[PDB]
Amino acid sequence: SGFRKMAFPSGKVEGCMVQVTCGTTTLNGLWLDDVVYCPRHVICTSEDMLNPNYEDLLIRKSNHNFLVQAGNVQLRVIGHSMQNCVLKLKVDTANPKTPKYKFVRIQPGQTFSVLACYNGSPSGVYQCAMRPNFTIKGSFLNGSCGSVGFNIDYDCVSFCYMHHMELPTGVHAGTDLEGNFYGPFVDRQTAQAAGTDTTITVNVLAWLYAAVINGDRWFLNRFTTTLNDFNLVAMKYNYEPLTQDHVDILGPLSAQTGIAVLDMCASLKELLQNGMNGRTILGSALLEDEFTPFDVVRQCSG
Amino acid sequence: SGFRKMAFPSGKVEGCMVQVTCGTTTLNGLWLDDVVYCPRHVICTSEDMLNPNYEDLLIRKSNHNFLVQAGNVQLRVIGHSMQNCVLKLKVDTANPKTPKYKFVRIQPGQTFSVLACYNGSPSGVYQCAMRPNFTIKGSFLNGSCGSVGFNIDYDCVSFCYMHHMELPTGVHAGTDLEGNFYGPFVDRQTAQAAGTDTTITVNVLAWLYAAVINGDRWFLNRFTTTLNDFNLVAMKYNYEPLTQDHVDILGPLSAQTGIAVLDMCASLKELLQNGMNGRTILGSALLEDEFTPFDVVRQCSG
Ligand SMILES: CNC(=O)[C@H]1C[C@H](n2c(-c3cncc4ccccc34)nc3cccc(C(=O)N[C@@H](C)c4ccc5ccccc5c4)c32)C1
Ligand SMILES: CNC(=O)[C@H]1C[C@H](n2c(-c3cncc4ccccc34)nc3cccc(C(=O)N[C@@H](C)c4ccc5ccccc5c4)c32)C1
Repeated sequence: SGFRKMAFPSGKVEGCMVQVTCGTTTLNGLWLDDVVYCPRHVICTSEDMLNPNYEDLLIRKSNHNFLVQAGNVQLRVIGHSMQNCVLKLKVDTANPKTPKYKFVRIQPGQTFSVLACYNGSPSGVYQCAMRPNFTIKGSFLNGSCGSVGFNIDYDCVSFCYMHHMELPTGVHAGTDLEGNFYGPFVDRQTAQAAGTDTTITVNVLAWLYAAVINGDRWFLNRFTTTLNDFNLVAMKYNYEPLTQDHVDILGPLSAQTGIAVLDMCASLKELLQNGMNGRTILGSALLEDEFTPFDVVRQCSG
Repeated sequence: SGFRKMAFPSGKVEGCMVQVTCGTTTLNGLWLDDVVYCPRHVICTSEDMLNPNYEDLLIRKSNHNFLVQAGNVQLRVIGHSMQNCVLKLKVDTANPKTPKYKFVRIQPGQTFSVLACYNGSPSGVYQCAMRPNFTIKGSFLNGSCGSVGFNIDYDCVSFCYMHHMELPTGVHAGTDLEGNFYGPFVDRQTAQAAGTDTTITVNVLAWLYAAVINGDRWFLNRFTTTLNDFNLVAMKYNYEPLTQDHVDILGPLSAQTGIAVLDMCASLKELLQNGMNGRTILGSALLEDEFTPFDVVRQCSG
């Protein structure tokens, strides 16, 4: 029993992290086969970021302008290209530790593990969620650019995030592994800011199911709500609308606990309208929204 | 910026996890050099656990009674011995992925990363703390016995915990890697239970320093307290006594933020006496006590 913020084992990703140096700036890169992936703003000076034309800036660079270091051995760059906002450095050596992997662009509300890295060396691992406003509330300092987020399914590492920048509110913005930013953010020094955020409703419900699985029932009630009447309350408390697909996704958890999905919704409605009254759920005094239904199944069932 | 429950990268430990099978029971083992470490109750039937004499039970076993499987390859047991409550199976092959490692017995209040494992395959990683009552609030299901806890310093893996059992309250008890249980617990089916627990005061203070480092100051005040007057309040709220050594340990964090340790104590005193009044600290509505001063330095400074 028990319930924790569980990250995936990071070993398969640790063997892929390298250090990329262009000029006076150094960040992290992802080494898969004979290609190293890193944010394209590694080629930019501080003055370049005011209004960068990356096509113009990259054509002035050559292969020897990039130093790739994997642990102790230096990797030679034999080719470079630009795909959206990620730079791809072809190297003469294929990574022998390359795992089975995919590149996946995730939806808001989905979770992933983050391997925080500095100078190509892994520093720590933690679980994150893609917020509805397409930021992540990570833990990143200077030099963490190029750290990646990922999920693991059986044997395959699904990379879904690469860290690019920190917004003024202290939250973080990045791209998928093919260089497309999540949200409206761009790799340029401008006045962009994180938009208003909402609570991931389907995740709160899954986490309430996790509490029931672990033997906590104090928040349940005898009531049921309609999907429409629940979403009227969700809108009032800045919660994401609950769809029929979300209800269908919560099916297995509802079947294991014997609590209908719309019954759990009436419980969440009561929790939003009255608060938690000094009690806690799974050790938290707040409704937690960074566990997907799949996260709960993975941990409460192994 | 940001602050998360950060576990250590688990790659060095993943390469050491194996599966140990004795009879009809299977659990996890730790493979370092030519020795596999696992809980000694792997040799026990359910009826053996009522009043086991492990010396008597192990002398009836032979090397071929143990099946050790590292991924796909089966490892041959060439010797077995018992050290306190851990069984040591000598194998004919030394683990090529053996990292630099120590065995360390930690103090209550210290934190470590847990690599939850099932059938020798890593399932997830999360951060834990040794509670003052010598239990851990982990996330473990059936088959997780043999999973280990660890810290990493530079290149060395300091193993400090091996999972043995789950107590009736759903918390977990285990040993160091030399077989000595934390707390008064024993590997026998008896009516043992977790004792009353307390809050790790020095950790709450470090976590308040982390909040200041990340730009939050709403809980600070102009007041100071004496160490004796603070401990009078700590005792009232089931907090661990704060020692001069704890004050000295919080030195670097106090120097970086410019907030004296006893000044932070007056802030914590006010927080305990009035609550948090609907506000949050680092995204939590409760005072968090599973970050050591070293944990905060590691994450807020990289
Ligand atoms: C809005 N700025 C940004 O978030 C900048 C500062 C960021 N940084 C980080 C970094 C990553 N997580 C969190 C951070 C917190 C504090 C300081 C730095 C970081 N680790 C880095 C490693 C190497 C270089 C940079 C850097 O500074 N690069 C320069 C060329 C730069 C300048 C302005 C930029 C504006 C927008 C996007 C990218 C921009 C990029 C790095 C990119
Ligand atoms: C108080 N019981 C226990 O916590 C028992 C049940 C535990 N278990 C776990 C396990 C580990 N985390 C959490 C669990 C939650 C639910 C069920 C099992 C676990 N994964 C296991 C993998 C293999 C075997 C066992 C097991 O069941 N072994 C048998 C011989 C046993 C029986 C009674 C015991 C009493 C005390 C100590 C050890 C005892 C051990 C395993 C050891």
